[PDB]
Amino acid sequence: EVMRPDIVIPTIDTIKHEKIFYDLLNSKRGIILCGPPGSGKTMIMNNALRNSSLYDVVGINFSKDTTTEHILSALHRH
Amino acid sequence: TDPGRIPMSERFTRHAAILYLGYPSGKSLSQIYEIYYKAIFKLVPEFRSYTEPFARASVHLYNECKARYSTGLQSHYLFSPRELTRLVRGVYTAINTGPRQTLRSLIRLWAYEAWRIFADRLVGVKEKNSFEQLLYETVDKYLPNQDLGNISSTSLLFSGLLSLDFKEVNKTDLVNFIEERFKTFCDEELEVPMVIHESMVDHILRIDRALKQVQGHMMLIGASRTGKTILTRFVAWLNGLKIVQPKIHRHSNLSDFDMILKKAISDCSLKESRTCLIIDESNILETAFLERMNTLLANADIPDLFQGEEYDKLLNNLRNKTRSLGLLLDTEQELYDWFVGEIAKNLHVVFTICDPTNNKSSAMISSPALFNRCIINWMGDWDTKTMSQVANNMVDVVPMEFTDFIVPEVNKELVFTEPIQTIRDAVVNILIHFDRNFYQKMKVGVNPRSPGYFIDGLRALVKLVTA
Amino acid sequence: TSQELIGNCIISSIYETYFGHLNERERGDMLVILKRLLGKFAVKYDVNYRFIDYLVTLDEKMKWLECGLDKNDYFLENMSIVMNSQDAVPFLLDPSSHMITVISNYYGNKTVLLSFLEEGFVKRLENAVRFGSVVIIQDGEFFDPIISRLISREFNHAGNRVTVEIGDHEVDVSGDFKLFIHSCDPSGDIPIFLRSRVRLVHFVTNKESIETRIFDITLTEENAEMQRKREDLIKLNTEYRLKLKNLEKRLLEELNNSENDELMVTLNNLKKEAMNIEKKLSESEEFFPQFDNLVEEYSIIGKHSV
Amino acid sequence: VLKWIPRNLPSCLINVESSVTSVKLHPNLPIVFVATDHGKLYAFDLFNYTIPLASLQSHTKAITSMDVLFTNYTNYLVIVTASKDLQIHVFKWVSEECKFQQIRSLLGHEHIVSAVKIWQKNNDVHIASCSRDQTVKIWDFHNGWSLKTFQPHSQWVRSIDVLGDYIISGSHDTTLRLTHWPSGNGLSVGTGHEFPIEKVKFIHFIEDSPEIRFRTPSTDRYKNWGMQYCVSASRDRTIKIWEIPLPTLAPIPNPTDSNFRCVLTLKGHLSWVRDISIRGQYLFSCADDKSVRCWDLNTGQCLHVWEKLHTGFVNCLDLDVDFDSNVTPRQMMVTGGLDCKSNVFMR
Amino acid sequence: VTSVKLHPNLPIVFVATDHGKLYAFDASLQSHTKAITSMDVLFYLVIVTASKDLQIHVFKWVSEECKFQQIRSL
Ligand SMILES: Nc1ncnc2c1ncn2[C@@H]1O[C@H](COP(=O)(O)OP(=O)(O)O)[C@@H](O)[C@H]1O
Ligand SMILES: Nc1ncnc2c1ncn2[C@@H]1O[C@H](COP(=O)(O)OP(=O)(O)O)[C@@H](O)[C@H]1O
Ligand SMILES: [Mg+2]
Repeated sequence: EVMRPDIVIPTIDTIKHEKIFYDLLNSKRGIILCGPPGSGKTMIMNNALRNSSLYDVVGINFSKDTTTEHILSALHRH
Repeated sequence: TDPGRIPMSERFTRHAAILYLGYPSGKSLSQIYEIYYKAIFKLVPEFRSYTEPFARASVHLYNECKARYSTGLQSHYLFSPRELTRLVRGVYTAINTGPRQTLRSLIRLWAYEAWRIFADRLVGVKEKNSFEQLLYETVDKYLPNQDLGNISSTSLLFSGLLSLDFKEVNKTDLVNFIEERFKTFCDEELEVPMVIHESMVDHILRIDRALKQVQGHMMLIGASRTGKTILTRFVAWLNGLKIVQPKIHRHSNLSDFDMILKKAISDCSLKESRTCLIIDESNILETAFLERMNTLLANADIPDLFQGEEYDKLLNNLRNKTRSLGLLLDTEQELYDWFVGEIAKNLHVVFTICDPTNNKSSAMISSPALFNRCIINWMGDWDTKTMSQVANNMVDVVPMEFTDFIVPEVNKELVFTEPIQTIRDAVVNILIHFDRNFYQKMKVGVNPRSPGYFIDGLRALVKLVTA
Repeated sequence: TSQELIGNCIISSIYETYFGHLNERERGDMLVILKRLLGKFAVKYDVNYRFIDYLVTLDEKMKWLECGLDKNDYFLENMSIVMNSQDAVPFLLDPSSHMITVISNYYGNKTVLLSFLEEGFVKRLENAVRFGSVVIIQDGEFFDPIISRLISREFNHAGNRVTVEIGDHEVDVSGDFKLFIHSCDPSGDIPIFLRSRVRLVHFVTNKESIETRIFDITLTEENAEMQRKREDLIKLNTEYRLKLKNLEKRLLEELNNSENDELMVTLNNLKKEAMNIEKKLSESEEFFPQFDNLVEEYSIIGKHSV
Repeated sequence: VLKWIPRNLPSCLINVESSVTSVKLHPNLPIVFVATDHGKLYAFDLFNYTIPLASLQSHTKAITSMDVLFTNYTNYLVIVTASKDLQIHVFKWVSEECKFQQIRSLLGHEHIVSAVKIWQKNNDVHIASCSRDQTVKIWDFHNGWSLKTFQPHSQWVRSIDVLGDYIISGSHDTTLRLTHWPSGNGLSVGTGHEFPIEKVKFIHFIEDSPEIRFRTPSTDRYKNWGMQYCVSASRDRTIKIWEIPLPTLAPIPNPTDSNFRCVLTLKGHLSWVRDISIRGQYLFSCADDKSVRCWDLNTGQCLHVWEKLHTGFVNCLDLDVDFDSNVTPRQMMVTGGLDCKSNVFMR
Repeated sequence: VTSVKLHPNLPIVFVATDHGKLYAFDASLQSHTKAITSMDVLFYLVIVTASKDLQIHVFKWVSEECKFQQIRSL
């Protein structure tokens, strides 16, 4: 199972962070995750999204040559 | 703070809350990698009790490597827990395809994986000496086991070529096998007079290790004429991969790059044949090619490559291939993510970088979609033992000992070759000393030194002394 | 002359590769430290070593002299570096673009001029390498990666014929073919892939070449008879050595079996040639210190001029 | 008497100055012919292995494959040595003089040739060879010229086998394909290996045996066609036995049955398998792990392993022909070696 | 011929002439300028040649390349 990148290991920090992301996402407020590149922001955010039954996942990865067309097309998918 | 990240205005962060996700502490990393090593050691239950020392050793070694080698020394010393995760995955894929394991063999396997995931990016020789001292300290602190041999990179040669399983192999047997297989490779492919030495054996082993993993990509950093792409072609011929070579001249644009990428992707998916993509430094003219590599590597494919009629014919070809293999896939999402799984499983990209101090090379190695998802291999310059071995192997053909040569009593550090007995060792030492003095006196600084001058001088020397 | 072969031959192999792209002062200093390194490791070498007198014989020296090359020693050494690179393709860096005519005179009508800025470059290049004509390329600062297999010489020996792939298909090559690259701008950036695989030779003119050229002009003008005498003695010494070698071969072929007047005449001619050689050596022994006095005399003008 | 297994130790060692490439057997006298990488063709005698009978240098380049056959007219011996000098050579053995007698050299290949075969069907001897020219070539031994040249594959074929009027050809593009001999039409194509095919040969008929699972025909179509089962050896460390399908009997390919079928796969070699030679119930094969293995057809497991037979790569094996009544299958088998040695097992 | 030698493994014979030239007939290299005295061969193959020129040169024979390459001289 360690080959699959979606596997998470629950500790106190990631469960406290999952609680805060649920609290802010239920508060209709934008959330900005800003940390060093090894902190696993994408992994913990997908962990909070996929295990839940109240939120969904869209795959958007920004780049230098990215406009609102990609965002709008990803919006039409769901 | 790092370059490539444009600071956004406060008007966008006005309406959004902000968080800082710091690095996990020692206890959290320790517990997470206890869980990882318990999962890995479930394969071999005889060493189940060693889960705590291995996780403690990995966490402490990562912390020491982060504290010692910083960003100030080199721009690519950005360590992360992702390297620890890659270490765990490498240990798993070595144990799973390995023989009956032993405690000494397990420690050697972990040491080899740490060598190939943690200190294959180091530059200075004293940095590698500090790393092997760190390995000695970590092993003697957390795994107090005797009867353990050398942990240096020459004595840790784990290969899958010589057997059916990932196991340690003898040095001379591996050297003979590489010699004969490279002779067969030169017979069956392009011919190049490459000499065999232990540093290239270690490099060819680590690039074979990197090119056998699922979604395995790496970037090779080293001076020119070090022999990078020939080693890449040698491994990709050993593993049955197909070489695709981007033939890009000066009168080239993004259309040729896109059509080569499209042909490679179509041959990877529809024809189900694995391919190796050697992206050279000179093959990236503008930043659009770097953006295309970012899209191809951070994700699994390029969504911008197939649009409209191209997208429709791609989906038609994917449906035809799925119906040919008799797989019940109907929705477009299943076909698309099966296709990107096929691309991520059957496409390996490698990079050859000549001068890392260039602005284009700095932008390449500072890219966020390249540094994290590729194994940084630093070939660097040639150390003195490699030069001595190459010169000894190249001057032995010609008769050279025909003069009354007396042994000169010189200093210990002034002799790089094993101590002088014949005129050949003196000639090799003279050549290496002149090369070092010449590269010192031209003020090369920290730029890599291309060893092609040494090989050209050796060839001219043997031809001229023959005449 | 045999106990120091490995010391003199290792200098010239060093001299070909490392010293292609240096000025006179740095080249002299590196030769000094090379002599120091050779003397340190107990490898003997000729104390009166001269690279032109080591590799460049008189015939090739004249043949280079009336093809357009100047009489400077630095240009002669660089030309010897260029025309003794059998394995590595040479690179020419001359701001004046003077020596295109030199290689055209040396290779005759076989010289075909090509440029990286052309549009039919690939077709005429593949036709020329199928023929085997010598090819000279201009605009070396605009290197095009389509000749990456020609620069690295990664030919595959497919059967009895040697094979290369250029561009997008298969072309055949011949043993007559030789490639040359010429560049105009000295400050033009060169790719590292091209730079590390060619013999980069600098045909430029620096302040040390100002000193050398002013020395050459003041010796060929102030005391021209001395330079004429030096050239005459060198030419007669070479001619007498060749004649003595030919006479020795003829004498050995005549007297290999078993006396007559033919052997006695050959012995008398050999005695006369040996006496002439001894007289020439005695004359030339006491002439170099005059040149030493001249070079100790005409250095203040060089310092003033620089 | 067909279930002989060679002993563990070599009977005697044959010393060669360079790398041994192809080894053959004389079907009447105990004489072995040993190739070299230097191109020299030897002829050792098993009783006295001190000096060769006739050391003839025929080519400036290496030689790759051989074939030997004692003809039966309605007689003498023919040795062919395919080489790397763009041509092949044909030799005749003289028993009275004990020296090689050259006959002719067949030309036509535009690259180096890697396979050669010689046989007879009805009072006419034919020679086949296959090269890096991607084309299968045929010759007439008495006439001297070719009959049919054709390319079956995009990449270059490596090894072949033949009986009657059917030719299969392993290729560098990891695909097998039967090529019909008169018509030149590909009856069936095969896939399933992951590496180029080193050696490949047919499995033929036998008269009487207790029980067979890999040589006996199943139906009357197999019985009168006579071509049922083939075994292929390829660089993916595996040996497989392949079912060949029926044609639309010039025979036509079957549109729904023009694909091969792998029946039994064998694995355990530590490097590339190089050559195979079936002998009754036992599939003798080599590898590049300094070893020669013995595989059974029925149980599909290696009964005997010969570990560290040489200090280097093992190149080629060859046996005596057993599916014909002209030549008895004597209990002799000899191997080659990259480390300049050749070993023969007897009794 | 001043000395005769034979290959102990393959059918090769080494012949040394009185003028110093050595021929390998189943190659022609002049190991010593003067007349050679005697030779010895031991199995890599090393051939030691001694002559009257106060210089003993040792040469090795490459079986695959059919050429002799000198290793060292006393
Ligand atoms: N709490 C945790 N549980 C499991 N794995 C973790 C945890 N924290 C970090 N990791 C590891 O750290 C790595 C961070 O990778 P990634 O999510 O790509 O970083 P980022 O999100 O910054 O791009 C992952 O491979 C993950 O396995
Ligand atoms: N001992 C050696 N080590 C490294 N390179 C060598 C050696 N001998 C020759 N070479 C040269 O190196 C070239 C291959 O290096 P390559 O990987 O192409 O360098 P780069 O990666 O800078 O393009 C060959 O063309 C060959 O001429
Ligand atoms: Mg991140």
